[PDB]
Amino acid sequence: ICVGYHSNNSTEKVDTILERNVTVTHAQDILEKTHNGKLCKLNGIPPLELGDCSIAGWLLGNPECDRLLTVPEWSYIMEKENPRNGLCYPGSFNDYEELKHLISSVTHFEKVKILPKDRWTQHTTTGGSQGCAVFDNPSFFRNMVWLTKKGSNYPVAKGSYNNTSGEQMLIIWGVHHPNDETEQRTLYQNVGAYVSVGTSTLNKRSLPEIATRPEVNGQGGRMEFSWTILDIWDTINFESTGNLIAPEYGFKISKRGSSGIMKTEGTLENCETKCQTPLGAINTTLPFHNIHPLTIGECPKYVKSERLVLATGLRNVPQGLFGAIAGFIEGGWQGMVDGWYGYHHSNDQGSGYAADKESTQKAFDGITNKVNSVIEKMNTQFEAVGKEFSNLEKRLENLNKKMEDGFLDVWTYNAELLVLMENEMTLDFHDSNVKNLYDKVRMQLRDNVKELGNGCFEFYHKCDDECMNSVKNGTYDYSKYEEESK
Amino acid sequence: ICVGYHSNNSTEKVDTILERNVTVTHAQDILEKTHNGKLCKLNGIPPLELGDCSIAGWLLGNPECDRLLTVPEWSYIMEKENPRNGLCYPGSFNDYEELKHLISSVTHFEKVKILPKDRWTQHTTTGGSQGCAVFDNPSFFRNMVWLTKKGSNYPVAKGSYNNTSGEQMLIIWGVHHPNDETEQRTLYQNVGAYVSVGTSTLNKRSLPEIATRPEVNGQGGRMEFSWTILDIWDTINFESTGNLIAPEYGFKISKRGSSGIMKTEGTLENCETKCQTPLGAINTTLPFHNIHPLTIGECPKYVKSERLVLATGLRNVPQGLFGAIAGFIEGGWQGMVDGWYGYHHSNDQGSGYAADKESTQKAFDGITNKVNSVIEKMNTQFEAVGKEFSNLEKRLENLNKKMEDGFLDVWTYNAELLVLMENEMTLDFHDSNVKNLYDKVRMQLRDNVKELGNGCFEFYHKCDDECMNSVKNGTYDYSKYEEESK
Amino acid sequence: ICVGYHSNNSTEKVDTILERNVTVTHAQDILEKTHNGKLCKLNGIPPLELGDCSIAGWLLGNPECDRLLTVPEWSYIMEKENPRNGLCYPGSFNDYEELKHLISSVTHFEKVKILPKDRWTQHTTTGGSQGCAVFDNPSFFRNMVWLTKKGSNYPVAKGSYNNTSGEQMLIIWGVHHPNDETEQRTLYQNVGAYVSVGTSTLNKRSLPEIATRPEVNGQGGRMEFSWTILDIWDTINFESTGNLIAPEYGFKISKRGSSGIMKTEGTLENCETKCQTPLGAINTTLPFHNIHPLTIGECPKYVKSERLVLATGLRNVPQGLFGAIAGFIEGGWQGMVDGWYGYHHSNDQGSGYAADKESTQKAFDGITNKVNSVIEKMNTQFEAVGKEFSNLEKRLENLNKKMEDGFLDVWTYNAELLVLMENEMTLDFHDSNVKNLYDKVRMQLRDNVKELGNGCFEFYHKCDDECMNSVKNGTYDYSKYEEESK
Ligand SMILES: CC(=O)N[C@H]1[C@H]([C@H](O)[C@H](O)CO)O[C@@](OC[C@H]2O[C@@H](O)[C@H](O)[C@@H](O)[C@H]2O)(C(=O)O)C[C@@H]1O
Ligand SMILES: CC(=O)N[C@H]1[C@H]([C@H](O)[C@H](O)CO)O[C@@](O)(C(=O)O)C[C@@H]1O
Repeated sequence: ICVGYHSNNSTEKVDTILERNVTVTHAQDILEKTHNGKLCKLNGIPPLELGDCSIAGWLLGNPECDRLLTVPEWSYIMEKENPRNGLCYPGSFNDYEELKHLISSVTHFEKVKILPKDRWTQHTTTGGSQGCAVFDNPSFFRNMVWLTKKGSNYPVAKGSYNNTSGEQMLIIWGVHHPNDETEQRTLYQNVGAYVSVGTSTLNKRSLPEIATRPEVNGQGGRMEFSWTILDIWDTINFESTGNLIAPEYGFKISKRGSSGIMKTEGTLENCETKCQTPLGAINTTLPFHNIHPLTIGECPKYVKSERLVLATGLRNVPQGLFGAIAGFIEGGWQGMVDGWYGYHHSNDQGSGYAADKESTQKAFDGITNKVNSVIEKMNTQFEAVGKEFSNLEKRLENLNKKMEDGFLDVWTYNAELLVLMENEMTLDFHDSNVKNLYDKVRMQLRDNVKELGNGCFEFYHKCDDECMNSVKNGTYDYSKYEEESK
Repeated sequence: ICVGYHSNNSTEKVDTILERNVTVTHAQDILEKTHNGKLCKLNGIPPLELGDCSIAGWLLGNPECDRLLTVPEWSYIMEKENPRNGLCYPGSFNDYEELKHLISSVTHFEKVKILPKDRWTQHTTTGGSQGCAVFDNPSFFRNMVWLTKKGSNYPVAKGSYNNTSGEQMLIIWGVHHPNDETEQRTLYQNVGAYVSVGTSTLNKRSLPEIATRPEVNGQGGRMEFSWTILDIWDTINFESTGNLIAPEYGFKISKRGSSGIMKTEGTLENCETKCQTPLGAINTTLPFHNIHPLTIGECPKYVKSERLVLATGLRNVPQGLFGAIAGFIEGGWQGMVDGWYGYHHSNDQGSGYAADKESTQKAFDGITNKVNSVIEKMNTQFEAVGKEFSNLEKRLENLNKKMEDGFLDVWTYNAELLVLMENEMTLDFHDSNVKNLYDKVRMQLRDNVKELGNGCFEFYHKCDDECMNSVKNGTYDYSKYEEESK
Repeated sequence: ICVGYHSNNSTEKVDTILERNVTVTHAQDILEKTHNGKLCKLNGIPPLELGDCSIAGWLLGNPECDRLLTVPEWSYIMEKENPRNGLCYPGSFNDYEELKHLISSVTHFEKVKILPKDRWTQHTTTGGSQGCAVFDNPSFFRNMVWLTKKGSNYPVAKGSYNNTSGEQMLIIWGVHHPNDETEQRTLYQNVGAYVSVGTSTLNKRSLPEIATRPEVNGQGGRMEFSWTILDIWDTINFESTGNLIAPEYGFKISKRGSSGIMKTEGTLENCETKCQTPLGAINTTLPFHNIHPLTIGECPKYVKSERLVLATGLRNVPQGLFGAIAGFIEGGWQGMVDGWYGYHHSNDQGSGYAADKESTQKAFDGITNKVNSVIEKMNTQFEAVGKEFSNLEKRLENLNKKMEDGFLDVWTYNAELLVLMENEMTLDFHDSNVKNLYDKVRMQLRDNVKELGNGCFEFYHKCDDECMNSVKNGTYDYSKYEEESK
């Protein structure tokens, strides 16, 4: 009777702590390495495609952004790195990032007219500019209304809206900053004009800040936009003696989470995924991927490693810690192919290989739970990785980068070793299953047979195909074949 | 002589990497799961109970916050999620969070009169409002002084204080923003009024920003409060031609650490703990708890897991890697109950179970250090977990959340596996202690006895209760009982 | 034949999760602890040497920072803790820390006369102060002009530079806050001065913020500085009806990456490191360290642990899990000193110890990869650890601290255990290599010899120095010496 272990036509390599590229009977890849290649829906809900527009361009209504389709509900937003179509009329947007973050995800998001354009009878509401040229005549942000002096009188401008819409509302307004004192008068008549907005929480009065600036889109003026959320049943009151760029529309909101803005140059083509990547979608179950850090969804703890393969089987020797495998049992049996560990008897009747399915199961059973624990215990939530920072937020942006890298180095190390260890342990586990079988036999037979020391036992008597089957059976009978020596 | 291992009436389960809910002789819970249920002192030092007041309401002296007891020294602050009693007169508070954070912990904190109310002889110092109604007449923040024009003259208001108090001082001031031009004149006479504060480090001049706003507490006006720390021996100079809401009191400070603000709806009832939780106090020593993230004190690395139990004993088989346990030694001995591993002899004199205390000690010794290392090596400092962010600090707040979650996923995984591994290792350790004893015997006896293969040895001679005791004794005598074939 | 193991008069005590102190043969170090004391260079480049000058003292031209060596490159920047000479003339610097981080690494840095001082014809260009005394006449930051009135007039000041340098150019202007209205008319002859700076991306007005404040350097006034970065073929623009402090010089700035600022009081010493410290230059390849947390560059991780003793050789007790070492083979052989494991034969010819180099190699081979994996798999990038936060950025600064500590506790724990485990495993590995050799022999000899049970075998026949050599040879011959029983 001979003790030995499965061998086979496997070429797969695992790494251990003591040795690299070790060939094993069977392994398992826990690192997803491949992506869809296309941008797709995230839980059925599509993203908001902005093409070459920017969030500011979109919400203000830059005439170049007219051609947009806005599903009242989106899961993520796709914005180019540097959109062409932003503020067509030059200027700035206040707390822009905080707004970008706020409108990460919506459910839903619907535009409503709050201060109808033609209700400004005491003022001119037609001013446009080359900056926002259409076909190509002076035009302006579709959602905003440029109040100018009527004839030669800019009366107190007054507007107000009560949020009876049922959901919080995003409202944006502007303040124009002209090139010189005369442009100021030419447009709004009186200097020392002001724009004053007011809600239960907001209080702000703006005076036009004038300065000689270069030409951006042939404009020296500047429009400084600001925004607020109008709480439900709250009212917002505008009042201006000139220089205000009032809104015509408000935006009904309705959050329920916190997604993110994906920066890509692509264009969704309708697929799916619990996880989307700036490079393509991921379809997987493995505790790790290495595609891209800035994922959006429920994602396999992105690690910085080229591969992660767990040893499940034993070292594959052709022909350890416990001596059996690639040890005193010099080699493996290509012949045995119904299990990992087994016997091979030379009887009165041929034979013959037979795997000990019982101990091969306890191994397949265990090694399975090892693979699963390594996976199933990984924690996974919904998260958007990439955020936005202004040019004067370098430190904050860096703090955030160092934080991401920090967790990247940790999850990499951790995973990279959990593979090394655990392979060194999976292997020595098999080696211990074999040398454990070599003893389940030796300790049944005892002196009824001689121990060849190559894994084989030579019987000091006769063993029919019913005695052999009894040793594997786990039930021998030493108190019988005992009297039967030499 | 028979080799075997302890078994007993244990029902406790541990998990390993290869198998779940494995029954073991003895385990150990490292995860604290239960809390005090009440809010208590933290190192003897009590918190600051705010009830339904807010930090702004408290420090400004909202008349509704009059009924407060302020132990000059606190360890943490208890603030409702949304206090009723904040700024009774509507408005805003600048850098409010940065102030909340600053006054996390004090040692001590004492109020001093810095600009006595009645020293404003050239101005009216009695203006109140329905917003801050008392009994219920127009009133105002107890700690602030509302300067209004006297008769019909608002002379230059001038006040100043030199910090001779010995410790840094928190000082708050306001600027009122009226509804219209006339309210402005009605109150402070001259328009274009200003408020200018000055120290060695502070420099600020404010002009009232006016706008038509809705009514909050029946008020259209707004008071915008700001604050500074007055360094020791430095002086602060107020100067106003109207609109100023000067302080009457300053606040002596004195930090020495950085605690936090606990957001609860409870009310301390005098107990203790090195660790308090929004849900109750924790009394423990275990490396982990799962009660609540936002703890205050020195806290067991809060993990997101339902249980963490370490295997200390061996697999409990009634009636492995090394073959002994639940292997060739088919089962355990309910009979043996003075150790983990032992013998059982059938002699000329009854018998009888006897644990090998020596090897049972080396096991109890080792397994103890495993449990301790897992615990004692956990790093633990003082930390407050929850901080505050403004409505325009969404990103910052999210960055901070993703950071906490990040470490939560790590400490969870780490602990969750350290249990799996280390149980798979604690068990195979026992199995190796047994099969190691089976050899400490077999290798003494050799051919002087036969090896039954069930764990038992059958003597090829006589072994009195002094020979048996000699095998356990570790000192046999093969060169004696040798003469007696068989 | 005896199959004991190596040893030596060593008192190196390693650590395991079961045993506190474990005197062992060979151990390794992984926690580099030593550094120059030289502030060196990073990848070849020098720091910016600053002296008792602050980064603003410098750029502004505080005339105490003449005594300086400014260099067209830097990998970081050495700055004193509390520099001596910064703003001679008291003030504020807007977005200061957001600028420091910007210029913390550059390539290059060039100052260029951009706005010659004379060509201000209409104004005075020779304002100065004893706030800023040189020898010691009145003076002023030697890069700034305090435009004041000429005659009784302050004509509108207008400055313009269309950046033609080809490099982006950081430009810094300032704004004076006179002690009171009349000093204001004294210096600038008209309140309602405003200072307007505008570019393609920046637009700012600002008005004197006069307050009655204390003296800093006997100075009541304050100067407030604010910067920007004028892009290629853009053009910044000035306009002030008073109060401007203008640049005379911008700076060419070419960046390629991040970096930090090192708060030390030393001097760079011409040399080399790849990872700096406020207390010296680390050079190593180990995965960890514990010099200083505030590192700049490619460094090993910083863990809060005293000693990282690994393990590189069996346990020690000259005269485990596998029974051999400090077990049935009672002790080790001072005598054997050409390997870890070996034989010792008493033959017809003396003898004699001989290490089994083959199995001693597989051990030296493996244990090497364990040490290397533990090291070589540590991830290491370039990083500056310490950043700067304003006094009103307490929360942000704390968020960043808790983040560093967070990763410190993790890398400490992780490393602290990886040592415990892995030592418990290195040791039991040796113990398994021995008891594995004891079987490579026993299983060759079988009954041809008796098994003394102390590690030794006694031959039931004759074994010349060619038979002994054959057992170690791995090739015995049981089918020969079989004839010579008892
Ligand atoms: C110091 C002082 O003047 N206190 C007043 C207060 C303030 O002037 C006002 O709150 C600033 O906005 O006004 C009080 O009455 C406000 C009152 O105004 C009338 O025009 C109107 O009829 C009322 O509906 C109401 O708005 C106040 O209590 O707030 C009086 C208070 O003494
Ligand atoms: C440009 C100018 O007029 N500088 C003068 C300043 C300023 O008037 C004040 O500092 C304004 O705060 O005051 C001095 O006493 C000073 O600095 O020694 C005299 C100096 O010549």
